[PDB]
Amino acid sequence: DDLFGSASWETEEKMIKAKLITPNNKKRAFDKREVIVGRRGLGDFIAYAGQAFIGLIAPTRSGKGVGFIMPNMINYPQNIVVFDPKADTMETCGKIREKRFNQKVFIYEPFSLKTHRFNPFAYVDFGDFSTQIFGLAKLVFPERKDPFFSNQARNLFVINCNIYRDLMWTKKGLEFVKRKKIIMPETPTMFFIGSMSPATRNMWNSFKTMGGARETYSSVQGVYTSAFAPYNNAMIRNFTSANDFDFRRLRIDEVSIGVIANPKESTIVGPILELFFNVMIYSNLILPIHDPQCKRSCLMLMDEFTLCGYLETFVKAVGIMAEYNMRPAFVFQSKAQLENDPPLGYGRNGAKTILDNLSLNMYYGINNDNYYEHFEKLSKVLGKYTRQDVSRSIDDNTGKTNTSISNKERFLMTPDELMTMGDELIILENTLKPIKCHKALYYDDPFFTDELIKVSPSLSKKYKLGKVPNQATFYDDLQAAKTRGELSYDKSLVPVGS
Amino acid sequence: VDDLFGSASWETEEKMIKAKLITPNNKKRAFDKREVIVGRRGLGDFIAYAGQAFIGLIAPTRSGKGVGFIMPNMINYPQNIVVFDPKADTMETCGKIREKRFNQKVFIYEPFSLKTHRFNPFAYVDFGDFSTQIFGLAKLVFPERPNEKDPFFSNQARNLFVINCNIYRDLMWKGLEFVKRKKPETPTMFFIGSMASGINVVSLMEFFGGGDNLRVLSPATRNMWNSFKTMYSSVQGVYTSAFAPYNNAMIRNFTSANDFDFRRLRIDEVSIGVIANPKESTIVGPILELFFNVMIYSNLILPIHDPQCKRSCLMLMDEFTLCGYLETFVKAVGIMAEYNMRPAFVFQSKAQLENDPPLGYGRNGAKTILDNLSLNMYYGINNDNYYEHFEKLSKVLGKYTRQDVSRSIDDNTGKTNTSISNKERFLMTPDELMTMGDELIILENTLKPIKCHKALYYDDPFFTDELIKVSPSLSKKYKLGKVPNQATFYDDLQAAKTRGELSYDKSLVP
Amino acid sequence: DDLFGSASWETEEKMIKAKLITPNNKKRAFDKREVIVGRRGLGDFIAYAGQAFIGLIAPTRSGKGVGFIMPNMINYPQNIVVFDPKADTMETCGKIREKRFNQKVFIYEPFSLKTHRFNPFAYVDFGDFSTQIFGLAKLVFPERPNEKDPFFSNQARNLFVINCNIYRDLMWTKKGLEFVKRKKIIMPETPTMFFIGSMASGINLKVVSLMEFFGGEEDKSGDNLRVLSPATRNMWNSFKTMGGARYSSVQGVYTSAFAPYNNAMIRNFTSANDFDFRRLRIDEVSIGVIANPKESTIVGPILELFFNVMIYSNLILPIHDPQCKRSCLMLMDEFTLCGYLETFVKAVGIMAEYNMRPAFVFQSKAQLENDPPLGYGRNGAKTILDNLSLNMYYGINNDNYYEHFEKLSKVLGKYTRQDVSRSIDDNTGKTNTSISNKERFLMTPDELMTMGDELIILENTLKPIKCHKALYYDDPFFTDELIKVSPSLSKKYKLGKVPNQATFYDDLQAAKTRGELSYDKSLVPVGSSE
Repeated sequence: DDLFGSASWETEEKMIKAKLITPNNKKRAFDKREVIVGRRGLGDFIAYAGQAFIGLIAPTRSGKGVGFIMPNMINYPQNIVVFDPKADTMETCGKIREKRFNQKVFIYEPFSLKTHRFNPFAYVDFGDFSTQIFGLAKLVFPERKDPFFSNQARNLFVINCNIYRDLMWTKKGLEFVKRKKIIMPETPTMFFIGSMSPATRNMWNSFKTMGGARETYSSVQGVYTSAFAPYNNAMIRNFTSANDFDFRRLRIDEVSIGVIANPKESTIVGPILELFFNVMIYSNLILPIHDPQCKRSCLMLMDEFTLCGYLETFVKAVGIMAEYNMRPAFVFQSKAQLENDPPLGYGRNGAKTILDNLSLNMYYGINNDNYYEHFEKLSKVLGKYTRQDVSRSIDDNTGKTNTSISNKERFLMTPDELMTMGDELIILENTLKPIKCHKALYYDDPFFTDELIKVSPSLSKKYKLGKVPNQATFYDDLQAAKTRGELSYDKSLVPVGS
Repeated sequence: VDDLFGSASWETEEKMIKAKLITPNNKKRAFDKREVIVGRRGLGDFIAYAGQAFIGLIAPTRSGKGVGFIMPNMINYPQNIVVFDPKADTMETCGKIREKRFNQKVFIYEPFSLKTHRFNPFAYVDFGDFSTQIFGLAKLVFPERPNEKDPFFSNQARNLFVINCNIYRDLMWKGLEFVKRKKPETPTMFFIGSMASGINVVSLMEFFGGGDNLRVLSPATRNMWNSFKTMYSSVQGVYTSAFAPYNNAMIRNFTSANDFDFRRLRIDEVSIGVIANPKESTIVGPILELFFNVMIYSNLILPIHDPQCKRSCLMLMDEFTLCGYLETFVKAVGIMAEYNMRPAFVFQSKAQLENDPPLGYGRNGAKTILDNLSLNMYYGINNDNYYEHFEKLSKVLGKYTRQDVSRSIDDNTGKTNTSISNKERFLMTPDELMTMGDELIILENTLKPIKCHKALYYDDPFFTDELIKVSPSLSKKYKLGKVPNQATFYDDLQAAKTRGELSYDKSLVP
Repeated sequence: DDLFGSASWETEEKMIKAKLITPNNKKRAFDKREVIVGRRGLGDFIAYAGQAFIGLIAPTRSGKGVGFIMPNMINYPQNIVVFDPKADTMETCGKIREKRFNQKVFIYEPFSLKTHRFNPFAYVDFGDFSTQIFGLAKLVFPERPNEKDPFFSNQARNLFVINCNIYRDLMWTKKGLEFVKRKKIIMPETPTMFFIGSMASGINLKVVSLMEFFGGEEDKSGDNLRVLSPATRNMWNSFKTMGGARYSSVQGVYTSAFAPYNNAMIRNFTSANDFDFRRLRIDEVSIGVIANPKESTIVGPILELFFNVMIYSNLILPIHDPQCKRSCLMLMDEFTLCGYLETFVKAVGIMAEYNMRPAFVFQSKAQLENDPPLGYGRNGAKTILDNLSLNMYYGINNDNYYEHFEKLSKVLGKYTRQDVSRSIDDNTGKTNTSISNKERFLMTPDELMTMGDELIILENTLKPIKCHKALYYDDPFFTDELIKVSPSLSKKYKLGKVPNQATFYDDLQAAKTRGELSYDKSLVPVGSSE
């Protein structure tokens, strides 16, 4: 009966048809670039294939790292770009990325000398020219009681880059600079642009265009400098000092990219991460049919996504990124933090645009009164099924009994039941009925601890491969081995600046 | 038939027949009312919207908007179509169908490719209507500024465009006397982008004009410049920034000439595909704005005023939110219906439509567009972010009366008792709508809710028959009239698209 | 029993007592200026008498024209002021208004040269004056809730009034005419808004500034200041102490307040005043306003004046003047399209006893509650809605309107129904029947959304009414008047019979394109810019 609802968990057959599991799931090949989202037991995983996007609504300290980030870091066989704010994911899985999958590891730490460098001017064709320049200016000066001037500063950056362009990629400009009057580089950086032929005739007309420098140079220059100020920092200047990896090969070479950043601790790094992700996403709108070399997939483990702030590039790109095998999995504390106003959010409709492009959503549960509303909604989303309710009557004189059966409604999962799942989680796929499963714990499964023990001598002496490690001492020995860099990526290839 | 708990019910067959969505013999329906397929009740048993009202399809991702709505009407619609094809699959799959089935000329506008087509907004002027055209394009190129650094510049740049167009009509018409002064006549965008430096760079207040050319150029042709000399560098900068996208060879080739007369969009049997991804290339925004402006406004004449414009044209606005800010549709959907310009908008959610005007249409613009959709299709997906959307939909379907049975046993003996009662039940609960799968809900403004199946094209031989009889690679493997094998039809169709044998006439496009 | 509710539909009794219907309703005389709002059958109408105001909450494409506007356009025997943004209502009922009611038809299309003109300065007695001038100034220069810098708008309004006093003391004085003739001052007779705005640059001779012509370097002898009145001179001194020191920002906002009048169409529409709005309740006239403020914000303020002067020119009791016995039904069709018109918010509560009877037609209560830019604000929307005593509600099956109908469902209330349950011994076959009482919505939300061509009428002093739309195209009560007017409709369709429903609307559009159902356009003045 369905009078009081028809809610139900998804069947094993439909999950097989959706390719989430296989008939012999414990012996599955993992040959469809699948992302592990849950487990039915040790080595019996639920994994998402295809190109659809994953959302993980994980409260603070709910186990997103040990149940999603670390398992896929250890298992996923294609390219990975992971957000690593605590500098622990890469420190734990880099040796696996390099030894098991044979992938070069690039670490982008803008607030440290030891980092790989990214320069956006390495992605322009100095010699659709000015399109990249205008997009870069839009990134440098964001669109927003004080209009104009900022647009004049964007024009200042426009003909700034145009001036440096004319200064090098011209045959006479080479001699003009060979007069030894300026010290411009061979390839420009953002700091250098900030410190600074009929198209150049129009550029001179722009040098006398709206008169932005006539009795109004002070304010325009002040806004320009307030925008270019992040590059007065030595760490940021070193981060933009060069470009070590070409993002146009993110789907060609076998690479793993970690980003160690924190814009909440310092609002300065915001625009640099914005530029970084914009160039990374916009360097791969080439279909594998048009470029047969771009065959690999790039899983983007956007851990601590809401900590990144407003990245409008994602809002504009999520709806078209899927077919290019740029597959992000967003992990945010809660939806409420996502919809917030631009400064620390994406707006209501922008967050809705991002969330509409997620086809698999994992829901962890914690018993916190601050997450009630959310979980309540989740309860209502799972719907109700029909249940039998038994009542009894007894004649107090004779003692005979009467049993009555009626139908009632029951939530598939009540709010407090959702809040007290512990290590269980709910999976909602767009085309499937709700699923309940266990977190793919990495430290509990030999499926991942074997890979962790393989590449480390200490764990190899302590624990045997294939056996579940002694839970009372495994994590501590893993930490002790991480202190000596046994699990970390080889840090000798990470460049160091002055 | 009890309405004690509401009277919610699906629309009856009789009322659907009266609404021309189906016929008394729907399997043998002739499709003679220019109907748009919006779902099926079975193999070849389709529900089809007649009339002139507009369709809206709220189809999320991984929902089958193309395979359930775009592809079937592409195979089936007998009149003219204008499809938005950003992924290059719809046209590359149905072009040979539009060509061979309905004898229609396929015209593909892919600005970012050599094999493209050409659109010149200048071929739409009365070479009393030339001044009207000048004012029209001046309004279409200079929009109203609610908050600018100054509205005076906006109005003055509109007036500068108008006066420059008047002077250009003056010089290009005794137009041959000045031709013999120096060493094309059909204007293009970035050659009009040079219409601010000079004849080639003469001064913007001298040259051979105003001197004393108030009478050399017919009254107002050189008179407005005498009055607008107060009420050049920044003006040239703004004009060059406006015309700069034309400097790209792609857009340059797009606006180099014109191979189609949009005033004949309802005359000749044609099919217009548009390949564009403004989310990737953000520069095509204003360009597509002018494109659709001239495509729609050049068709705003009633068929009673010109019966030669007899054909209808369905605008399959697939990925409508992708187009960006197309204020044409915001200002036009309220009057287009009576002109046989019939759009069907396809979008992922209401929120994506309500996005801010730069990347969406705004709340008020989204409401203005949604208010002109009389038939609304609802595909279901099990996504928490859509709960509020489907719950309301559930509430819109209503409640009906159902029977509730309670049994009671006398344990000492075993004799039983059955008791029935009436209870309320939502016609469809929110979580039931969320898990419809291949089903969908149609809401027509003047009808009761309709539930049906998605009109899939690979499922039904109603469409695979055409796709097979058209391409030679599929005719050998599969036969007509029979539903082909589901395990190998899609891959064979992919492979047929690889060879282009199921595409269209690529040789024609410039 | 009323334990679970007592909601019910109004009986034929109370409707008769409310004068909404009569005993011989089919043969009703229509002698109490009634507005048709519904029907219980072909030619069996529900019609509102009295002076109360009507509201029609009709979603888009829900039949407000065919069910309300066009029926009363055909039937209403008194004066009609209709809003016709699509120019279709007039095009369909003009010759009915003219031939059946002998009413002169005026057309106000501020974007077609074929239009009648309106000039607010024609409603001012120059040679009382201060009150009307200040009212017109507050109309052109309205208050702002921003309050961050209202002094500039105040001084711009002071400049407007001052310019008006200067014009009055120059063109309606005795020595001012001699002064203008001696110094060759370009100044027209009856003033227009365009000229009052152009006076910001200065007095036309070229043109020199006001600060120069009066008390400046151009007025060396000081004679040009003496020609003005002492009150105007004191106001000019006060303004020179106000804006004239440290004016540059006042002239900008002043010239911006007259920017719509740099347009040629608005210039022609303002140049004259064809119809006297003080005659709206004496002569038999029918006025059609063809504008669209959403298509162009320029006509926004113009309409604001146009309607305002129309209302306040008709605030006279019939005991003051016995010529004002004619009522004026104001078919405010597509009301929110007119944007924010303060005159309606301020005047809905006072224009009822003047026989200015508006019927507001809007798509939803939420769109009317929109903020001043595109609506009236919550408080203003409530103010307008509080003065509507008969509200018609159309239904459509559209989720965007669900919250509107749920509430309406709740407004209709619940009633008590009987519910039967059955039991049965599964062995002996003996059964049991039980009856209880339950509650039932008079109309569930989905029932209202699927009402089709039925509607709900809520009158302030009655119980809910459910009736059928007063469709004109299927009722000989209206098609008789529409076929009596067109020769070919008379050649095809017979009077007193329901026309062929498959072809009547199409043949009607055909006859309309030939202008047979339209007003005589020969009497509409035509201008030209030169």
